[PDB]
Amino acid sequence: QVQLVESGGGVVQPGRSLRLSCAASGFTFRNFGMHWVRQTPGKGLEWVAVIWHDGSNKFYADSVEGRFTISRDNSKNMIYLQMNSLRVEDTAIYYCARDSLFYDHDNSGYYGYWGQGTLVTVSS
Amino acid sequence: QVQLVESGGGVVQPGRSLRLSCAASGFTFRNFGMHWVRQTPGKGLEWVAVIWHDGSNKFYADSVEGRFTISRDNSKNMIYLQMNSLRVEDTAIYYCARDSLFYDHDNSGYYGYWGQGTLVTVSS
Amino acid sequence: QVQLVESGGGVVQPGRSLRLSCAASGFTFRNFGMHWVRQTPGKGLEWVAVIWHDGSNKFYADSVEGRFTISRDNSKNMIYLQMNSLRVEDTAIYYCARDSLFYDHDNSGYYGYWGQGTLVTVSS
Amino acid sequence: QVQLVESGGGVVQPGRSLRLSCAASGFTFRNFGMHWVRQTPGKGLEWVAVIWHDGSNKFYADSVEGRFTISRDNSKNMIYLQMNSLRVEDTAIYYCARDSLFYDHDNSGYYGYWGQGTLVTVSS
Amino acid sequence: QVQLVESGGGVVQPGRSLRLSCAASGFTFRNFGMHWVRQTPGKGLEWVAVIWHDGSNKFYADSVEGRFTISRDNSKNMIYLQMNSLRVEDTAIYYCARDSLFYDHDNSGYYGYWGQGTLVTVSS
Amino acid sequence: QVQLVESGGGVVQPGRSLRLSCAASGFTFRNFGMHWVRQTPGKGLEWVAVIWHDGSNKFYADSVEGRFTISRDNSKNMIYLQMNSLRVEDTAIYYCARDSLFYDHDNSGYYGYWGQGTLVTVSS
Amino acid sequence: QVQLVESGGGVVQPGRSLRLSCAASGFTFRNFGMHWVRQTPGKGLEWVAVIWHDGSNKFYADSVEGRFTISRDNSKNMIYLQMNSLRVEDTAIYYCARDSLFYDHDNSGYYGYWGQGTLVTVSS
Amino acid sequence: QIVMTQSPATVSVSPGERATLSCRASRSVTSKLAWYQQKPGQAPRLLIYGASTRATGIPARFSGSGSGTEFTLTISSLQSEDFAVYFCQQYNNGFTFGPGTKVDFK
Amino acid sequence: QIVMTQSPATVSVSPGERATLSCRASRSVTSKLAWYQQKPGQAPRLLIYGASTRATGIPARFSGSGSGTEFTLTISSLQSEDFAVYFCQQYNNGFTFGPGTKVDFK
Amino acid sequence: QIVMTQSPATVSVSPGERATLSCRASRSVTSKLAWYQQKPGQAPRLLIYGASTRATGIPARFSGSGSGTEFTLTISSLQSEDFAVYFCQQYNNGFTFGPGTKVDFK
Amino acid sequence: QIVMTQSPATVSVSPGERATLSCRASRSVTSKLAWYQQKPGQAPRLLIYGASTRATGIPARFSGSGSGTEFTLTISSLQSEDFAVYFCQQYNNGFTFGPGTKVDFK
Amino acid sequence: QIVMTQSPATVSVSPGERATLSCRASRSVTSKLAWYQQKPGQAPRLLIYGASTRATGIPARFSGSGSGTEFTLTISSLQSEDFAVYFCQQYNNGFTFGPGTKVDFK
Amino acid sequence: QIVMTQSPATVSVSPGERATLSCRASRSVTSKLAWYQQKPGQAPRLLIYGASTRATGIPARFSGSGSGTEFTLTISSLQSEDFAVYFCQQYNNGFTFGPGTKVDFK
Amino acid sequence: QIVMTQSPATVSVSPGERATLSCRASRSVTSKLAWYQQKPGQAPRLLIYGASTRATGIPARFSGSGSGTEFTLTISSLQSEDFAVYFCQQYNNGFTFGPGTKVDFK
Amino acid sequence: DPNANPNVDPNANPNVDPNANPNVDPNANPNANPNANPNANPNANPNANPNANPNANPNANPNANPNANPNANPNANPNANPNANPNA
Repeated sequence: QVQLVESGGGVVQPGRSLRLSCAASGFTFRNFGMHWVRQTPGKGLEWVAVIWHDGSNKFYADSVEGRFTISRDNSKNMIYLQMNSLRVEDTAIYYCARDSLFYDHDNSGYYGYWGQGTLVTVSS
Repeated sequence: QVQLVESGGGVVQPGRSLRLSCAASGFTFRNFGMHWVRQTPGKGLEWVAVIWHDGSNKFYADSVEGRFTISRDNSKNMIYLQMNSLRVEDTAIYYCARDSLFYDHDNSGYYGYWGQGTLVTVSS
Repeated sequence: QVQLVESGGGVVQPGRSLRLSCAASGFTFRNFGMHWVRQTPGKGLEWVAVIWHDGSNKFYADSVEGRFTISRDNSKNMIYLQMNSLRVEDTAIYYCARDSLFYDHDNSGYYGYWGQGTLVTVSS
Repeated sequence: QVQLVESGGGVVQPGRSLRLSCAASGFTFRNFGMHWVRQTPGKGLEWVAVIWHDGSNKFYADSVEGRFTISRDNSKNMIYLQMNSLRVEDTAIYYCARDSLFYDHDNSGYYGYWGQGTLVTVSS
Repeated sequence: QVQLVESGGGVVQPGRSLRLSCAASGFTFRNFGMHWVRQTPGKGLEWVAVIWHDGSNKFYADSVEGRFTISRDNSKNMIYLQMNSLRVEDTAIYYCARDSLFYDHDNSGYYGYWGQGTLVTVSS
Repeated sequence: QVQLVESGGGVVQPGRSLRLSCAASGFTFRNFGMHWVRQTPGKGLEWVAVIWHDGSNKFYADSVEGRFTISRDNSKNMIYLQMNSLRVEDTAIYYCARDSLFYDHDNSGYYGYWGQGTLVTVSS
Repeated sequence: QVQLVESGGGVVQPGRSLRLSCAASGFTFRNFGMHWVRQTPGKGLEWVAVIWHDGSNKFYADSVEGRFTISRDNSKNMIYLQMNSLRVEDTAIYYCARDSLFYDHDNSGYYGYWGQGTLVTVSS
Repeated sequence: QIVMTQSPATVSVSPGERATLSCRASRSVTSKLAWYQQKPGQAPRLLIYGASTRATGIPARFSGSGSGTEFTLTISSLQSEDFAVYFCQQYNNGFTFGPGTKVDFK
Repeated sequence: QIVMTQSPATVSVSPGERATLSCRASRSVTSKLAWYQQKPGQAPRLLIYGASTRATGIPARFSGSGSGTEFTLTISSLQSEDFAVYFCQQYNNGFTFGPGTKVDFK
Repeated sequence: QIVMTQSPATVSVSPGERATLSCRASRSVTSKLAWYQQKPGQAPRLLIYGASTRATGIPARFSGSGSGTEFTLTISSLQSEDFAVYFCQQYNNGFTFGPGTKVDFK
Repeated sequence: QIVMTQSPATVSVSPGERATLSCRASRSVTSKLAWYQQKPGQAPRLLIYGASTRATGIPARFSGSGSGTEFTLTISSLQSEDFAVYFCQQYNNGFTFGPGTKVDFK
Repeated sequence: QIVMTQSPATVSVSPGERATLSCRASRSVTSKLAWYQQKPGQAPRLLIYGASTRATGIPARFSGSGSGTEFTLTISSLQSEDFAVYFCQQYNNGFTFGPGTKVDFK
Repeated sequence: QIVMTQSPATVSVSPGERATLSCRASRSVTSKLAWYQQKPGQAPRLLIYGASTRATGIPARFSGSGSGTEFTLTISSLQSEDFAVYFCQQYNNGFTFGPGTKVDFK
Repeated sequence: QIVMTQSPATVSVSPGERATLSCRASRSVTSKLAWYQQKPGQAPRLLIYGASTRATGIPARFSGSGSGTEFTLTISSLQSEDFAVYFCQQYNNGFTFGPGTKVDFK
Repeated sequence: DPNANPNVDPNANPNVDPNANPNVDPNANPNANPNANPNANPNANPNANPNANPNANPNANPNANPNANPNANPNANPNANPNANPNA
């Protein structure tokens, strides 16, 4: 039972800071890398960030490069996304995703299991 | 004389918890990583889980991910397997297997020494 | 907001050593490779050196091979260029340039973001 | 100032083994591949062996196939040539040569920078 | 001194499988492509299969297409030939032949160096 | 034993798409190019498409140019034929044919081995 | 549906440069050679340039020899015509034409499919 | 990176009929392409991964195929719960999605 | 491209006699021409390739000859299993088949 | 991950004859493929580890080989004790077993 | 490595008039060529990369094209701020720049 | 592919004279034709490769010549150890051998 | 591989005159051919590389040209230090050197 | 693990000449290989550790070299007190020794 | 005719004929060539390639590898580290 729940959403002003938290259960958390996927209506699904199993490496999309910080706490089974310098274009539903259904060395990067998503809106 | 004996088998109802144990002797227990191998008639042998020498890392098969838990006690020379949310398709013979005949860095993951096996049946 | 600030410029005598430092901010430093670019009036822009993301590989131009040493330190977001055996041909404005705008596997080697530049003059 | 100096020369009897060494300085050693070139009076210049930048590939001439072995140590900036089963035809001067003046993908295989060379004589 | 020795020969019944192995020494094994050549009395010399230097491409003769399989291991300097679904027409001496005396780009495909040959008999 | 078995046939309506598949066995698939041949009762046999050994070049007939797409997968020994924007003129039997009995440089373009054929009908 | 669409037309001054693009769809682009055809009112139709399937050979008319450059990119399925040093005589409508309806070795050089054409006029 | 296109934007099929969706990539993607099914108010669900491999729990009704730059997803006989928007992702170079194709009643 | 014609449409011969089939090309195809045999319900089988070279497993009964635009296929002594429809293909320029000639009982 | 397959399912070999078993991989597993022997009522026994190296105590009769996607196991002169079911495992990517090939009397 | 030449050295253009710039390579460069804009006293700015792809924030006014050994940078309606020296770089074989072409008031 | 024929089957010469062996191909093989010598009980040895080039260690007695479809192998003044079978190979298209020619004492 | 020859063996030219050294390859080497200068007791020095390009520090006096199988090295106004032995190397197929040509006082 | 082989088993030499000792390993050992000298009657003495570093007190006469899978031990001017058996050890993967090679009077 | 001129005619057209077919030939051999050279190429470029991508690859597998060796490493240093912090 792979269950992913997201929190920390709400309303913020442009240029402020928001922090999203993801709680993962139903699997060995520390053995898999997690993603953040953004769904903007009228644009579709968009990838945001990825973190390694132990947090060694972090890769972001260009649209969020330098503004967003992704982290993970393997002891609490929690995935975090720090949203700094928030802008209007970052208003969407943010999905917590797990990479791959199972470990395959030659096949990774697809999201086997998604969270329900949280709504983050930026406006005045 | 590496001798592995499994225990904790029996008959349980679906959705209940069962705990298997495996006692190891005849070798330095704390220097090797032990596995669990499942044999279902009509399907063959299938891998279940693996544990590091110190118990740092634990990996599970996708079919048993999130339900099974492998652990070890180096002070008692015992290998454990906690089977939560047991289901009917997990009925098989469980083998306690040791990885590799000797330490070779570039060759690991094969089961040189198998236990005699324990029978676990899940039914109503 | 990718901002690159060069430093360490000035005036030196031929045959002496000068060390340039490049401070980077606004992006994940360890994920990208950084370049050094040289601009001499009357000749144009000239490439000097490139360093990998982890500092494993370093490449230099012919005119600076064996005399200039590029290095990076990901813990301080800094890029260094050690200039030994300086000659009168080495006077120029030196630009710190990041490789690529975003990660594209089949398109790399263009400088998306340039620094302000620093002036290195060699004479007596 | 790329200086290539070799050693390991001397007089050996036929059927014995000799080892030549070549020290490289003044350039990034691990970014280039090095050759060995043979010069015999009355025959002229002759190619012997080549090694890749990381030592992955090694190609030897027909007259030295299976008897000579080229190797490199990128950590000590040294080039080695093991010469087993020496025959009287191998009396020559052996040069340490670097491939190409600079990196040109469509132009490589010429020896821009040579060393002074060592004399190896095989006789009784 | 290039020596090629074959093994795995013997007598088998029609419809069964035999595995021939060829050991190579005295040259850089991984730099050349190897051939299997067949000699049946009353028919003459016949080609069987060829394998590239790294085993990327494998080409078989029409008479053996779909039944034989050629492979190589550059770490053991050995050439194999799996002969599945053998027939009475395959009774012959099988030679291990190396392509060309040396590397020539426009001249390859001739068997410079041959092994002693092994005998494979298919009968009941 | 060159065996070719097609699949993916059935009934389609005009203006829709059907994807045919071809499973190949008994020969080295990646060393040969494959064709598609269509048999219409009252018209006879007519060629449809051809693909190279590595899938570099693809050629289509006049009547199917721009609507049919041929593909191949050398890792699964499968030949595909995507048939978009179907018309009633495309109702016929589609054969999977291998090019040439054996490699001859000057003789290629005949169908050495045919499959059993599959039926695709375009009607309402 | 062989659909050819020209673009990049407009009005320029004599001695300047203009570029026409042609987006082709509905057929395998890299299998056929394309032309440019010019229609001047009061003079009729006149040929401009031709380019091979892979862009190897390029032939131009006498009136545009050395001033016009034809090119293609098989990846985006486009045909380009660079017009340097335009003159008053180069005012006309330019058509993107495909050679032949289908492949025939002995019959090529006729335009089976034309684009709608674009207007290019030069004046002060 | 790679711009991902899907065509047509909307398909209309009656239940029991076969619905096919197309996905095109700007550059070569080889065999790293996943299909996701999103229902209104729900998170996307992984149907196909690789080029044809089917995720656990997905019925054999869904059949993905294609390689390189041409990818197709075929629903052999669509039932009522298979009405949704299907997204096409490539993970060969970066992580890009497609605009999404909606399946609607006829 | 090159149109392929066969004549006569149907040849009637009793077993044991020699039957000759003809094939004609509009333009010269030199010596690149293949013959195929198709029995009802069966895929065509390659008999001859080139101009006269015979495929493996085909008995020496089948004999072909000719070059340019005139091609013939000769069955020296037709057996019971040789009753079928024979197709003519040229692969010199494109890939075009003939209408097919049927051999039947007398 | 990697699907292991073995062919044929059963092999009939009389004592004193040579028996060969085959194991094929969907994708390359380099040279990481172990063979096991299981007698009825007993746990599997490791015969071969790597690609050809033999486990300690295994008679030189058992000779395996192969690399990449084609692996074979050869019993030079099968004795009465060599009648069992043999399993093929790969440990290059994950830990997957084969269906098993049974050797029976002829 | 690759010798990069730009022609002409200086082009005379007025605001609102379309200005073009040419770049030539000694050998093949394929589709790896970037255009940079340098204003007096400022670092160069990446306008175009690849052969035609536009950097983020660059107005659609700037249009690049070409492949192989012929690359052009076209400004559709050159404004007042578009007066600077433009550099041509290739990153296919090494990293070489062009001499630079300056656009000035007419 | 190309069928190679050698004539005569056997040639009788006493030691000291001149011996010529001829090789003919059905289709032109340009200048890719190797000669091999096989003594009874020994593996074949490469004498001449290309069309005339001599393998290392081969005495200048063995002289090769010819191109296209007519090749000859010439022995200047035969010794006693030169009595063997000589094979003709073409490697221009495929890999085919000749039937072999015997040289024997007169 | 490719056999390289030079002509003439020796040249006699007074200082200030033009000395031409020729080189010939057995087979085509395209445009991959370098020239080396060796003084007695010194290692060879790379003057011209590829077919004509000049190594850094080489005076414009040295002029290399040619392609295919005909290469020449021209010294426009030979000085006192330009008396040496010059070697011709090809690296298109293998790595072979020419016999060397000596420039001597007239 | 890794199997070490030494060649030749014994070498014959007189005092004053150079002796070469070879060590080869089945798999790569990088640069972790030690040489030991054992005389009859007492324990081996560590001569060289790493790949070439000499133990404290070892004369510069003992020279070691090599990395990966090929290793050699060279003695510049072999003396009398040092006639013994030499062992090769690898300590990168496990701890294995070579069979040992002997230096003897000639 | 034995008396036909065997010498080449220099008056032949030296220019490229534009009427040659620009379409690619479908009759080219689609089979792989077994006569290609199987030997490794010594004339390849032995130098390193600076044009390789210097940026970190995000497509690497982020999941923990289960195929890592689980056995303890005997080759680790058995000697007590002198560089351990000697302060409180």
